[PDB]
Amino acid sequence: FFTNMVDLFNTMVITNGDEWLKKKGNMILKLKDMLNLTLKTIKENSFYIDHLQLNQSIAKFQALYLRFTELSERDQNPLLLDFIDFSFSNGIKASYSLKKFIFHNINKEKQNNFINDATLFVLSDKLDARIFVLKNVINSTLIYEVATSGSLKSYLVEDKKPKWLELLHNKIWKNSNADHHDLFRFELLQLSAIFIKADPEIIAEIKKDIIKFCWNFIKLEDTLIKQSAYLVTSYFISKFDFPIKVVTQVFVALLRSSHVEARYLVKQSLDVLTPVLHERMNAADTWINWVKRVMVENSSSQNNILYQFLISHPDLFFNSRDLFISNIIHHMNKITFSDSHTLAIDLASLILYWENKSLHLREACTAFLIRYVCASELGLRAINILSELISDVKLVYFEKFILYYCMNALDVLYVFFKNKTIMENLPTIQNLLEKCIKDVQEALQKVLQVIMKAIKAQGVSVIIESPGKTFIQMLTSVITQDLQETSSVTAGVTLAWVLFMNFPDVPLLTPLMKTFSKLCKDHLSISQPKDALEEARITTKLLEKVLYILSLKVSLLGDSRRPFLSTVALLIDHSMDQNFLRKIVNMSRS
Amino acid sequence: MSLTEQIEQFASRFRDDDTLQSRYSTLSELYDIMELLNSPEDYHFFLQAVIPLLLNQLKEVPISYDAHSPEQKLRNSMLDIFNRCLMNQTFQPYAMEVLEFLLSVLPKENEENGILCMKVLTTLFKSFKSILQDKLDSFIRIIIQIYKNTPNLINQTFLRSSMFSFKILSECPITMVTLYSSYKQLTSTSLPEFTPLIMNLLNNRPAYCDFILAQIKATSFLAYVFIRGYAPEFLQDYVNFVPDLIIRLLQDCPSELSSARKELLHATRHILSTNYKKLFLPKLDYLFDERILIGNGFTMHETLRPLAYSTVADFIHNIRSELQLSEIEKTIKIYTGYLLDESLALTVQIMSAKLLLNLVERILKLGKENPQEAPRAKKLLMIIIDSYMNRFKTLNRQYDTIMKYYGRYETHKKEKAEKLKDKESEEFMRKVLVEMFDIKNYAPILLLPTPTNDPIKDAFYLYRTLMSFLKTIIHDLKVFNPPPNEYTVANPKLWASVSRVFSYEEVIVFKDLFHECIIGLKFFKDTKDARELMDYLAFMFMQMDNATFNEIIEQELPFVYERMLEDSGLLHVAQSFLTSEITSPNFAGILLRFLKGKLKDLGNVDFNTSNVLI
Repeated sequence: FFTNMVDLFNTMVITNGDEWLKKKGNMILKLKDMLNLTLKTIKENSFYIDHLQLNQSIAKFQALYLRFTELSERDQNPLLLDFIDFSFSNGIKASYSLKKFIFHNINKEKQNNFINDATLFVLSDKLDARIFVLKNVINSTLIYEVATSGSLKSYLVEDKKPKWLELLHNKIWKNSNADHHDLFRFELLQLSAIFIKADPEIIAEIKKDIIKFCWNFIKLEDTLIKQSAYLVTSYFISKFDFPIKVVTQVFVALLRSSHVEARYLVKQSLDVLTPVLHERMNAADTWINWVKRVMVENSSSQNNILYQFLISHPDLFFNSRDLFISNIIHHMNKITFSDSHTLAIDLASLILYWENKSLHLREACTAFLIRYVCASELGLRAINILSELISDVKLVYFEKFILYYCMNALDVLYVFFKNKTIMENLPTIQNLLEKCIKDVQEALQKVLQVIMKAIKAQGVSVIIESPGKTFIQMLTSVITQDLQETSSVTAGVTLAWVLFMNFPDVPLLTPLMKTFSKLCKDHLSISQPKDALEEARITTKLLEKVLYILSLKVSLLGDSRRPFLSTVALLIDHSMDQNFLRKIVNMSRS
Repeated sequence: MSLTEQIEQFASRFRDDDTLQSRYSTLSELYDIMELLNSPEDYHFFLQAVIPLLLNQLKEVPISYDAHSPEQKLRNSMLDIFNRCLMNQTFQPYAMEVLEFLLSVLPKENEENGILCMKVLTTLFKSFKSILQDKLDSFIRIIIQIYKNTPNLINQTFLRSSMFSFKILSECPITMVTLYSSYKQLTSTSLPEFTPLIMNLLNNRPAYCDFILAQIKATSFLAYVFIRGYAPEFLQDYVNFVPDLIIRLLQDCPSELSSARKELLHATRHILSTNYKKLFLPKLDYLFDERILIGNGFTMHETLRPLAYSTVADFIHNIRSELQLSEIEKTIKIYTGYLLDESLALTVQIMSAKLLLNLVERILKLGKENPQEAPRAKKLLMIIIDSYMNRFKTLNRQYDTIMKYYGRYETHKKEKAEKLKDKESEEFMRKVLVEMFDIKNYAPILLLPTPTNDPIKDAFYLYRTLMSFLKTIIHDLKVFNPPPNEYTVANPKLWASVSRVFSYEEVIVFKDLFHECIIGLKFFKDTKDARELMDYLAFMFMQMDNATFNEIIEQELPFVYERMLEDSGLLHVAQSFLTSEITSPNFAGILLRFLKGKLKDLGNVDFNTSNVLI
């Protein structure tokens, strides 16, 4: 009967428009008690408790009362009473009320009338949830006013009382006993978040008095709130004027981290202070020395180091004890022995920034960058800034350094490409390159392409000149002729193409006439279906595409140019090569 | 490196005391002993100098009892090298030189002591308990020495045991008794006597706090050992105290710090990691003592709420051995309420789902029972859906509540994806030729910063598994069907082979699901896998009773057809529901009616709406 009448009311409420009590609803009182009276007998009985038969009907009157709340105009009293009746049993937390609050929030002095009513209602402490949800409304009201304005301007442009400061100085003086769900801390964080909101306002010393109560909150320390009050302090400190002894101690408080790291605040507190103290350091360095002792007092904390990574951007702009920081950094490089690398990348860049505007440690820095690759990004590019820094362990301490060989293939390539900027070193490097002859060959093609940029001369044509070219090229032919070295042939072709890019001279062409022959064999092997999975075609596409590209490119389609077009007809038998022959005509048309 | 630096250091430190530089040079050498630039193997050389220099130190600053201003600063000079080393080589020889110094500082413990020594003691115990070379019995004797000095310093005078780390020889044939002295002390006696006063007064709240905080920090480390004597060690004839001691550990926890709970949690996880203690305790314990008052404290501990619940989730998941109906009723209400508490964590929610679905099997297993118990079990089965309906129907509509604002998230999810992002051939041719908590995010006070996710892929996993556990739920629903001969059913196999009854509420529950999920299906930006998920939702609703399947479809059809005007994947949903050769005679009847209106108004529809109708 508790349910069935309510829909019997609701179906009548459905039919009637204003209401069938015409937006007055004395039975709404007779029901709202009856539900608590249903909640009364609910405490006696246990048949089908927490029934949806209740719970849906429980939503229904909740929907109904919220509808009348929108329908009525008394925009103070049912707000608490519903929150009271919802604190009474089975807390709904109506998103519709959150929507109606969003409908209520987004000057209406009805909001200001609610605002002192809010100052009343949450101070009307009598449950905790009733007080808590009020604060949830209150902070959201506080936030949306200042957020959806220039700066809180419905209140900031003459809120027609210090109704806040009536409540605020009352609260700031109170601090009463500094709530199972950290509701005090929730009320504190609400008090904190409200005070964070009003910190851009017109209260200077009363806020500095309110921040003094926040120092009592900073005196309060349970771990979340402790950093939070530390976070609360910094936003005051960026805003308000700061004593230097308070400035160092807060930086000392910044030096005191914890377990569940409020680094987000700590970076933000750094984002407060690293302007302010450095501007004050610009306005004047004793704080950094006290910091350096504190930095010494890190006790293995790399949280200090990542904080110091931000702090080194003023500090390398300061540029006081750079190698001392770097000597710490190598001991920190020893400590991680990819987070430290970025810190090392920043610290290298910081050291690079001052010196552009020891090298052995920079050489040891490259040793860690290689060792970071060998125990497996930016670190290639960080070696390239290190390349521009070390050209502002020599080359030979990696005779043993698969993936390690390939990573060193990339590394020695950038090592060679940078240190090139030679004519004896490169065959001596080719002596090392002939030694380390263990795709990685595609990376070796990139190294050869780096060697090809070195093979560019600009005034060295028949000046002494090509043993390194010939020894590779026969080794390109010999590796090709064995078995399955198609990409290796192509690399040797790309070598020969680089050699043709280097030289106007047939001995390449005779394996190359053998190559497009063997590719034509490989074409008919690959066009044995008239359509494998993906790779060997597209390679031999690009393999023959390069193989086509050179054999025409100079001149003089050979004496077996008759064998040359015989592949081309079998190519026309295949179904591909749209642009490729289209270019290949165009030069032959030329 | 026991070199010209180290020679110049000890020479300038000629006198062992001097002024501030004497403190400063004391710290910096230990700091390089920790963290110099390089290390050319001076550690065995320096420790050969150090264990004497520590004997020179332990002579100079001997004992406990507040040797404060330079001498604990000398103990701070002592602490700074007390561990600043690494047990790499020649460890055992100087260790015997340290074992002399270790027994030397073994007593002195109370009234501003325990700082320099424990830092040395861990550096010794790590090098000791890596091995089991039996010099650690002298440490255990040194331990039991201070473990008399401690109840003297505590229980009369009204710290940092690491007893499992002390007993990290990983065998323990040396008995529990030394810890079992403290174990039976802290457990079988209420280690504070204010605690029987306060626990009776409940049903550190007074100012006598740091003592209870001491007695908590004691019993926490006392618990910390007890799993290393429970997990690799089986005790005998000590079984009545341990649930009560668990109830005692349940009774007390202070909440200033946080790893207090966190260790005690992972302890209780290890305490849950036992097997017979898992087999005994919840059958014996009213685990409702582990209420929301099990996990209480800061909103820091809201981050601790998962593993708190997840272990409690792991608890009943293990303890799923015939939990009684009213007990299962609390199990449903709490955990599905915890599952309803969807603002915590999806993984927590998805886990709590799989708890309940496994619990549904237990509800199925124990619910297969008395015909006296069957309608309450059917009411439990009604409660099961009443969980299940409201489970998704909140959360999916909560998800649907998110879906509007998720366009702004899509405005971000694309935006971060927006922020994320043949010269041999060519050049040779060349020179040779916010009305929600989005505004609450917009506030400068924030705990964690704003994360990022593929929310649909978040939602699809949310939608899959929740529909997945929904799919078996209705599959099990053909068991508590009423005797259909009340309706005089000529096919008693066919009735109760599928759904046979529901409440008018439960129908209204069921009809909401399609009213949810179809409107729920809107989040698919510009798939067919979701259509296969939609098929699963149809395959779910395929397992239903026909009159309901008729009646809900009636409510579905305009809500279908109006929403069908949005996009065409609903036709695949229609293609699903017809093509099953059971739902075909039903779904003909509605659409035959439901088209039969609109044919007259085929005159002027959109070409979409034509093709939609067509």
